[PDB]
Amino acid sequence: TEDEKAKEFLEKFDLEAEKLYHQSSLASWNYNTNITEENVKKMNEADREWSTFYENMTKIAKNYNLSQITDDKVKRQLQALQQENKRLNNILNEMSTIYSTGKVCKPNNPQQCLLLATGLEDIMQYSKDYDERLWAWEGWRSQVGKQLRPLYEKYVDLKNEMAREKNYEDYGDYWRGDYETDGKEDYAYSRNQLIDDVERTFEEIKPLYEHLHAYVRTKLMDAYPSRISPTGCLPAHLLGDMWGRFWTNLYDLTVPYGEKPTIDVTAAMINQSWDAEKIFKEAEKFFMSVGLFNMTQGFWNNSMLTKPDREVVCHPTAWDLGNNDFRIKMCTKVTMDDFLTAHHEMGHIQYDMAYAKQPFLLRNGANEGFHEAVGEIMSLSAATPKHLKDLGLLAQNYPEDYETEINFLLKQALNIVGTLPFTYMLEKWRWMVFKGQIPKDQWTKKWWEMKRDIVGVVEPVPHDETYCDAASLFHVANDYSFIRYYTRTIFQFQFQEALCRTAQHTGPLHKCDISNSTAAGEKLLKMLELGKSQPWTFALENIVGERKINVRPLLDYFRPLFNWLKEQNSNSFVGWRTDWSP
Amino acid sequence: TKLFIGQVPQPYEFGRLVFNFTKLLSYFQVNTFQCQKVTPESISLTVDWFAYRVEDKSDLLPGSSSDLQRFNYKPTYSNPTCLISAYTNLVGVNPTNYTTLTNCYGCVDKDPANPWGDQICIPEFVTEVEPGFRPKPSCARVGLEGHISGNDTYSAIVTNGELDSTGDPIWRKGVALTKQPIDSSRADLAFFVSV
Ligand SMILES: *[C@@H]1O[C@H](CO)[C@@H](O[C@@H]2O[C@H](CO)[C@@H](O[C@@H]3O[C@H](CO)[C@@H](O)[C@H](O)[C@@H]3O)[C@H](O)[C@H]2NC(C)=O)[C@H](O)[C@H]1NC(C)=O
Ligand SMILES: *[C@@H]1O[C@H](CO)[C@@H](O[C@@H]2O[C@H](CO)[C@@H](O)[C@H](O)[C@H]2NC(C)=O)[C@H](O)[C@H]1NC(C)=O
Ligand SMILES: *[C@@H]1O[C@H](CO)[C@@H](O)[C@H](O)[C@H]1NC(C)=O
Ligand SMILES: *[C@@H]1O[C@H](CO)[C@@H](O)[C@H](O)[C@H]1NC(C)=O
Ligand SMILES: *[C@@H]1O[C@H](CO)[C@@H](O)[C@H](O)[C@H]1NC(C)=O
Ligand SMILES: *[C@@H]1O[C@H](CO)[C@@H](O)[C@H](O)[C@H]1NC(C)=O
Ligand SMILES: *[C@@H]1O[C@H](CO)[C@@H](O)[C@H](O)[C@H]1NC(C)=O
Ligand SMILES: *[C@@H]1O[C@H](CO)[C@@H](O)[C@H](O)[C@H]1NC(C)=O
Ligand SMILES: *[C@@H]1O[C@H](CO)[C@@H](O)[C@H](O)[C@H]1NC(C)=O
Repeated sequence: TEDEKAKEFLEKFDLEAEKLYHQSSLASWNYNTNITEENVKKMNEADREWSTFYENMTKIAKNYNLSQITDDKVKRQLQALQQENKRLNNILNEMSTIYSTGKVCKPNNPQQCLLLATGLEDIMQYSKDYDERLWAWEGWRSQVGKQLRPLYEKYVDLKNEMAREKNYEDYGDYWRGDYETDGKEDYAYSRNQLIDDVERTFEEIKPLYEHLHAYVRTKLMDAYPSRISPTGCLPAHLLGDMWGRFWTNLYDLTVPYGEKPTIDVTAAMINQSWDAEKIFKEAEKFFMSVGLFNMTQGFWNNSMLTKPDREVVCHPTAWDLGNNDFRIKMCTKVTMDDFLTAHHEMGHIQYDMAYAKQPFLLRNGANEGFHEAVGEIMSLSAATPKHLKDLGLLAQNYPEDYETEINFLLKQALNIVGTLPFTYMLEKWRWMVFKGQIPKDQWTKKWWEMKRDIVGVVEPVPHDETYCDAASLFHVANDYSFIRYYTRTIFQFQFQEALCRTAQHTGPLHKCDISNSTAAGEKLLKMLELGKSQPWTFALENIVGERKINVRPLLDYFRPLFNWLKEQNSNSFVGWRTDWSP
Repeated sequence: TKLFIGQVPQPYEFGRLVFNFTKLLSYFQVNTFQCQKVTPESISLTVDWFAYRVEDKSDLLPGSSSDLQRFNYKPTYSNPTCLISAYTNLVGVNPTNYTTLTNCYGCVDKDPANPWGDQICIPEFVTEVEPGFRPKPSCARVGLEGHISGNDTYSAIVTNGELDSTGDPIWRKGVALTKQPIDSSRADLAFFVSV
């Protein structure tokens, strides 16, 4: 009989929820595409009304006995709602502020200080001076990282108390609940299962990373003579980044064939008189050819595809306003990055439209990594030489070249492969901290031991337990989970392989375009339409062919590069020793 | 009759010429006659022809997955087309053996400072024949060498007059396999006839 009550409750919830959601989202849109004092006020009051509504109906949902609900979709909708605070909010607000306003002052003039986004990021990206790079690196951690120590310690204790009140072992266990699902046979997924799968896939990547690491090492040894040992770890500050999250900026130092330029169609689009409207129209027909949705009349009216000439946020985003109202906000230029971004952002819209028929509470991605992975795969297809050629942007008789393929694959690897050990190590450290596996007074010690053993990166400067390197990163200081980036990358390749298989593509995986492939489109759509109505393992199977997490497709994608690296390292040490430091 | 005069080309260097079927059937003994998008009774016209054994005839058939149609010769057959597989004594001259390309893939230079030096070859960079076209000349040359080396499966890294986007030589690693005939006193030929 409670199955019936739950249903009428959810029906009433949806009727009010959609009305309040739409007006709240509209107010936010209006602010972002205008920015006025009047608009921020309207946004704030609109958000307030939705928030009070949602919380009031959460309390009601929690009065239902979930164990006696028969209809699984009703069960999941109830769960969407059902699933020391003052002190914690004070800690969280202070941590965010310290990060945001952090600056590094010059040693010979304390009155002149650089902020992260005003100069320090440019030093880490462009500087080739060992000592200038070290100043920015150590300065950031000394000035900001040492302020977040006592706050991160209080943060961890308070978060664990919260998680345990909700019957979790700790806050790390709480976070891993985002992958937990019910289901028959092996569709169910446990919270501790994520750990086994993450470690399992990591061990299969190592060989690729060790060769990539060795290659980069020999290039940096020339850039920085007598600074780097041929058998040791790489200095943290020489990776082209404040944290070493990506190796993207090392491309200019590592490029295999510097005389072999990559494809760039910026000039082609300029000569052919392209604009933002043209770019999005071309993206639209791409999605139609694979067999997905076309854009609605509202999309083409109320979107902001160009920067107005107001004060606006030009950051590319895909919006779902509610009531079949979809928009994109993006200050589009005619380059090549914005061309490919248009496909990324429209890919989000395709997903949002696909599950528009689901119950309000189930209108989301099956998993936190699914929504972004879909965007990425559509973007990759549109970047292939044959797509650019068929668009009339790349010369029809453009000469083939194998060296440029190696240059391309390495650039991709520096961003995609060189980041995976970072995500793995960072999240693993936090999990151990929350569990209590790492003692309060061994946080720094383990951070650097793990980083040297797992990533192969060594601290330029001796640090004691007054530093907090983890909290020197945005996501840690601002209380965000990080594992989503690890799983997203793996799913991205599982999706692309399955679609290129469906499309009957024979050749290197990096040269696959799913255009004119309705079969690939139909297979993709089947997964997109599910939203959160099913376990992500079920949704995964519908597009991949298997319900398990599989890193192999990633390793196959970069296989041509792996073979190249192996021969390049014939006379080099592969791997690293941790007994060396600068 | 011109196509029966002189020697018979290998699959990777198939002959092509452009211009009475019953008379042709009086030159050779046909084993298999099949047509795609055309009635055999009905068959400008063009013929693509090369030496190929009868025993491995399966490889000549449309829709088949084989090395022949991947690295040597693939018929697009956009025009209506017929396949004739037959054997005959040309004494032209009969083939001593049959050579087929089994693989070909691209190579990059180990040392960027020397485009003519040692190469690193990547198996994944597969170079396959485009329908109607001959194999690339850095692929076909390996087949030509394999047909004479004596090794029943010859492999080599070659370049043959084709340049990249900068003007440097394109190197490719090819693999050719040579098959010995069962009947040493006859030629086995494949003919692809299109309107
Ligand atoms: C397939 O048939 C061809 C002939 O149509 C065979 O080619 C012949 O192979 C022999 C043995 O290697 C060659 O003789 C050698 O010539 C070199 C000089 O290049 C000499 O140094 C050696 O001492 C020996 O005399 C012969 O010249 C060559 N025929 C031609 C026209 O070049 C081929 O070996 C056969 N393949 C297989 C697997 O049986
Ligand atoms: C940006 O916001 C301002 C408000 O700060 C909008 O200006 C109002 O426009 C309405 C008409 O729609 C007038 O009735 C109000 O009197 C105007 N108020 C002010 C203070 O000027 C402006 O139109 C908005 N711009 C866009 C593109 O929406
Ligand atoms: C919460 O919802 C119930 C529905 O019965 C309503 O009576 C109550 O007034 C609501 N409370 C608030 C603060 O909106
Ligand atoms: C109601 O909830 C309790 C847990 O508080 C559970 O033990 C009980 O079995 C539930 N009732 C039914 C009919 O499932
Ligand atoms: C395109 O390039 C050609 C030169 O090849 C030039 O003559 C022409 O004016 C250019 N058109 C535009 C729109 O830039
Ligand atoms: C695009 O969608 C609209 C929906 O109103 C439809 O009328 C139009 O025919 C569609 N065009 C194509 C090519 O599907
Ligand atoms: C879009 O704008 C045009 C202005 O030409 C208007 O006629 C049309 O009704 C609008 N459509 C929508 C969905 O707003
Ligand atoms: C898809 O096919 C159309 C012709 O029907 C062609 O114009 C377009 O470029 C193709 N897209 C690809 C292969 O990317
Ligand atoms: C010839 O055959 C031998 C034995 O298999 C092999 O070692 C050699 O590399 C081959 N040479 C060529 C050119 O294939």
